[PDB]
Amino acid sequence: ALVVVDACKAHTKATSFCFRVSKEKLGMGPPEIK
Amino acid sequence: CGGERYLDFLRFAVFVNGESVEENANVVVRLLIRKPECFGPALRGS
Amino acid sequence: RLQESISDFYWYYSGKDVIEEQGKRNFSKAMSVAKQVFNSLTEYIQGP
Amino acid sequence: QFLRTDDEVVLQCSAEQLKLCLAAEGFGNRLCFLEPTSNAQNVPPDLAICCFTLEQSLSVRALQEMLANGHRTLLYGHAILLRHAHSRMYLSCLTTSRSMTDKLAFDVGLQEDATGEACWWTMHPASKQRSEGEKVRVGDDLILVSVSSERYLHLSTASGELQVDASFMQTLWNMNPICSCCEEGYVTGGHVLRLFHECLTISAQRR
Amino acid sequence: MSFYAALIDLLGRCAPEMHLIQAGKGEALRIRAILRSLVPLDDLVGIIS
Repeated sequence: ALVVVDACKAHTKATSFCFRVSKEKLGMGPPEIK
Repeated sequence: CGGERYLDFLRFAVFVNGESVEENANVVVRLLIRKPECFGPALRGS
Repeated sequence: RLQESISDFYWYYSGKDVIEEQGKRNFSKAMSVAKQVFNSLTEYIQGP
Repeated sequence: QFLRTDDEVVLQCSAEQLKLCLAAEGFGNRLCFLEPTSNAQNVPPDLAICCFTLEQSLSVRALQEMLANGHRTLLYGHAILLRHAHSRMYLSCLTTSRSMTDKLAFDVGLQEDATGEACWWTMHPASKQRSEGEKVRVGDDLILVSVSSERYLHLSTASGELQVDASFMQTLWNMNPICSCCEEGYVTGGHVLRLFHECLTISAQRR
Repeated sequence: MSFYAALIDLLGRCAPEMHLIQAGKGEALRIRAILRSLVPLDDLVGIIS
């Protein structure tokens, strides 16, 4: 969640993270991340 | 008393001249066990 | 439907060594109709 | 669009409507259980114990001579051998009975031995829309039938919570392929991986 | 009881003979495993007594 939290109190608003290349002001999946 | 008339019908198909057939006995056991209501309400449980 | 029936007829006779006159009767019966539908299919596509 | 051999699937049912993915722990408590997964908005489920891969797909008389002794698209009426992804063993139907009510239901659980008497499962269509000899789609309700014991893997609502059993009740299940054949060199979801930059790790209450 | 005795002996006459159990037929011991587990033994030991 930066700490790790138990599974019962883990929510969508508590634990949800993402992967991006850079922060600017903005079938199977496509192979974007290597 | 009503369903006993259908059960003594099916002894004549699965048992002929004192020897049991294999093809008709395989298909009547396969058909009876998918429906639990064809048995009595005790075995379906007392 | 005819492919899976003759193929399962082969898998039933895959363990036995020889075939009796009953089995080669039914196999030539199934292969002759299989040739007729093969002749029915090619004349559908022999025209351009 | 159509399932193949070597795709990881998750067996789930419907019961408000709530999906119960069939997950198996392994190395302890081999009898399978079910998981609530419509409530992912408040609690996340564990799908690492739900990945089941389809290793081989044969027909009915094709398995018969093998017990007597790459990617193939499976059809209706065929057999399938589901194998777990964490514990690498087969989902079969054992001889025991844990219902204790003489309902004639065998419990379904995992096996290490590769005997194909009880490890194989045959599919059947739900409705008259699809018959034997068609190919399976994503999201079609299927009916798995055991070979040796000849019962159907269904959801039991008799005693307590919802559990799985092999009995003579037809309950429809969804296959839902969770992972197809992935190209090497790209991340997918569910992968066990590290975060090298040093490693992002914990101490040996470790929060 | 007339329905149940017609139910029981029907389950008896559809049972395979001894020479199918003596062979390696996986079908015959499957049917005998269903009918032995459909109807228990000691219930019949009490009824015959």
